[PDB]
Amino acid sequence: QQMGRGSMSKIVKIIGREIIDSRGNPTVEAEVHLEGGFVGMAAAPSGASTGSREALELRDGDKSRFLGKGVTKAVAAVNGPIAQALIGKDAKDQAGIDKIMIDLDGTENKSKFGANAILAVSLANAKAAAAAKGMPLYEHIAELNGTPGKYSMPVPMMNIINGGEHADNNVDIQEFMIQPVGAKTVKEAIRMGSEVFHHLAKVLKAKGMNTAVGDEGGYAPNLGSNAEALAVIAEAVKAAGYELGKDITLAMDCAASEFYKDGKYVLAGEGNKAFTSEEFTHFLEELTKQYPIVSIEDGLDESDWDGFAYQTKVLGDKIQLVGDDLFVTNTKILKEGIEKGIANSILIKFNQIGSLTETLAAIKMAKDAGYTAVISHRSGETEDATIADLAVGTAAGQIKTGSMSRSDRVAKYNQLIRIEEALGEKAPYNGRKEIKGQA
Amino acid sequence: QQMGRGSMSKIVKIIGREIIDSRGNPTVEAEVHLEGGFVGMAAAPSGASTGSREALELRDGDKSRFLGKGVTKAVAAVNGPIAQALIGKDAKDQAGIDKIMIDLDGTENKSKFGANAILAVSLANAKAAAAAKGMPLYEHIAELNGTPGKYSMPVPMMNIINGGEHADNNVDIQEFMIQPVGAKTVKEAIRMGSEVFHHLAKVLKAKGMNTAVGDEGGYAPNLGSNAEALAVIAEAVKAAGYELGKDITLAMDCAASEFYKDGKYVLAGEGNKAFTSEEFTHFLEELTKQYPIVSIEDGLDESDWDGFAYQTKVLGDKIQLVGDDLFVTNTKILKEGIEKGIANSILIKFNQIGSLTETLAAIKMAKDAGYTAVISHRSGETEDATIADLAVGTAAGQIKTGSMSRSDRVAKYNQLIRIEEALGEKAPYNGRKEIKGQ
Ligand SMILES: O=C(O)[C@@H](CO)OP(=O)(O)O
Ligand SMILES: O=C(O)[C@@H](CO)OP(=O)(O)O
Ligand SMILES: [Mg+2]
Ligand SMILES: [Mg+2]
Ligand SMILES: [Mg+2]
Ligand SMILES: [Mg+2]
Repeated sequence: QQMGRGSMSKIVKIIGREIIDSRGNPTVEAEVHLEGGFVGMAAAPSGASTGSREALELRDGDKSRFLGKGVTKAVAAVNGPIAQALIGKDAKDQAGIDKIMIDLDGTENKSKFGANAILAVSLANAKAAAAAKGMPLYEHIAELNGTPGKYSMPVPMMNIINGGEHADNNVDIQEFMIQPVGAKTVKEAIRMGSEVFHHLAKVLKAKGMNTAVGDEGGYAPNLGSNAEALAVIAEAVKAAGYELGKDITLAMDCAASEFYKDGKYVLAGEGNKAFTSEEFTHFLEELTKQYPIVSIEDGLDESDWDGFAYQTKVLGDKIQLVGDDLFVTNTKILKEGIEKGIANSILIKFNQIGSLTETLAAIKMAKDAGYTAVISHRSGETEDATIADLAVGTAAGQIKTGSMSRSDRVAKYNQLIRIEEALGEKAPYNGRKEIKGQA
Repeated sequence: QQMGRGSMSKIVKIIGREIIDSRGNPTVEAEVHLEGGFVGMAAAPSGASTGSREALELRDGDKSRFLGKGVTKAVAAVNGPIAQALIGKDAKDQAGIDKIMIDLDGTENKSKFGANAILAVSLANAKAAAAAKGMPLYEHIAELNGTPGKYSMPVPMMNIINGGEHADNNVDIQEFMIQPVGAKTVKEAIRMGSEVFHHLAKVLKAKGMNTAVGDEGGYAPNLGSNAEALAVIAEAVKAAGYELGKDITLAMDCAASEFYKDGKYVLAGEGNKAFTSEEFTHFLEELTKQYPIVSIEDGLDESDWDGFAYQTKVLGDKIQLVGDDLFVTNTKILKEGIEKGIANSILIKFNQIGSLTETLAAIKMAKDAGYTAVISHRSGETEDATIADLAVGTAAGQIKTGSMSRSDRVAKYNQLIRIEEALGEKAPYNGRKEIKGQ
């Protein structure tokens, strides 16, 4: 008899604008407004170590604004042709929204509007539609995902020593992470992570090492070797009163595409020590015997599918092996990997692909093949906490969102604390059992 | 005939929780829920270089959690006594809401509930009320401030080299800042700050210096003296195509309390070189003749009222002199300062005093005396961007909210972008003329 405003879910206005990311570079934000008054807003993150097969981040290249990194062309796409094509379409039909954008762009890699344009609208639409449906974003995402009412709290992997392209130090390995597997709630995980991070500062200070931070909030000391990162972490974990293995495990992201040069893996920080893919796999293996490293991401170059097959055959039964730049959140590429016995896990970045629909497709493909899905930030973030809702609503099981410093990382942890407080035992924290090779 | 939902602004629920700040330490967030379905939420920031007369940041001291930095006691005050005293009160009456809190706590420095509890609720209530009134927080703030419809976009001072308690380096001066006074909009100011900030990384990398960042998102290199920070900034400004003076001016915050020891100022990064008040003031003057430094905060110790009287007599006609730990956003203390010819500017930190009402009273007191008010962050921040709306709604004219890196800082710039986009020329960007002495 009366039609509620929630039913009035057609898009009436889309506003694109240029905001600033956690490195000080421009990025795209969009707002999507519905007839019933609902609004969602979101922003595109931005990577530094970008895989060569990522959907295109469109920047302006005008050296007179922001050293060429303006995003006015992307924002113009949001405000002009994207908006014109979505006005009057039902925001609750996520897959329908995304399809109109992807089709209008018409390109493989989203190079006409930019993946930055399309993603911001895609995520803002989802938020809008959640609110039109009368629910929080994680609940709407589980509905979009085909898994209604099913949630979990992700096991975070927390990058507390930063290197490679994220920092100005002599460390080649991009990320050294802790995982609070012994925690019973993500709130407890967050606190354990904070404690270890603070004890790590004390460890580093006593050795005369720098405690300023890199792009993801972890320390960026100069170390005598990439392995030494592991020793200092171990030290800190023990100083915080925790058992390495039992309470806390380790993970790494090598981002090895960043140090592959003329067909070899070259550790610049270790006097340009060069390795073939087999030898580099053996280097990684020796680390996994000395420390409880249970996950390794991008252990080899994006293009070295032979090397990945090998690595997966030698390490994959025991260790989670995460493809990041290997897969670029891309069903086309993940499928071929799954067929070739390559990796057993994927890092999910909605901006590697450019829409929430395509991102949920990549999570489905991984889950169906027994691969784990790790929901990830980019090194260039904003105060946006969307990935926390994505992790819970897809019950992905794991999240990669930074050190326990910088609100560009800590805003996602706080969103996790909020979600867990509303859901309680409806969103279990499953611990080490979420990680490939431990269940 | 029909009463709208916006009229149902009575408080129905208040929720407190422990969340995490930009250094990884706990802080208090509160949500305030109104009958008509309106919700506000906010969090308390937290300083590292905290004034000895700041209202109390209540922490737990339970060494088994967060190294003793838990805020469970504060959160309990929000969830029990505070909530129970405000449920049923009209959120639109900010002054009454803050009164009930202040009075129930009943101590001078909010040491029963903590200023962290009271502030979180205070701000969350304002958010709720704005929503109930159908308006952005900056517009509700202007009505609460007794200055309806009157706005400006603040001129930011951007701390791009970090020292003292904000960074693990050999720099004594806590902050070295740029201000993009030549900009016509706060959006252009933010662009100019980004550009200079990125040219600064290049200048420091050319010199072999570290480009990791301190707590406020500025670089934290080791330097050969404190004044070297100004030289590298000036290099950066020129490399960015800008003119120091005309486009960009400089500002400092010495946080000199942090290097005051047995009655002298001691520059530990320059071989423990000791200064009396007078000779530290002369050190500062010398920097003001070499570089276009137009504002200096906390040039002396919070307790050295005699020295500030001097510094103001000597430097105050031509430079802005901002009291921070000197005044602790506290009208009782600013009043005595204004009476004794001390400083000509105040740094406004809502958590130094613990309520939005007392913060607006400090802003009023300053403007009535012709002092400027600089709206400030703390070094421990959250994604909260309230200080952007506070700066605009009180047309304070200046803001101190970080380097152009770390979302704990950039969230405030983004919110200033959004505000200016909505207000256009109803919030002018007044540039250089906002600064005391210009
Ligand atoms: O390589 C990565 O996994 C990410 C996230 O840490 O960094 P970037 O956004 O720089 O690709
Ligand atoms: O001293 C200051 O002005 C502030 C803001 O930079 O730092 P803290 O919050 O550590 O007091
Ligand atoms: Mg990368
Ligand atoms: Mg990688
Ligand atoms: Mg201070
Ligand atoms: Mg100070």
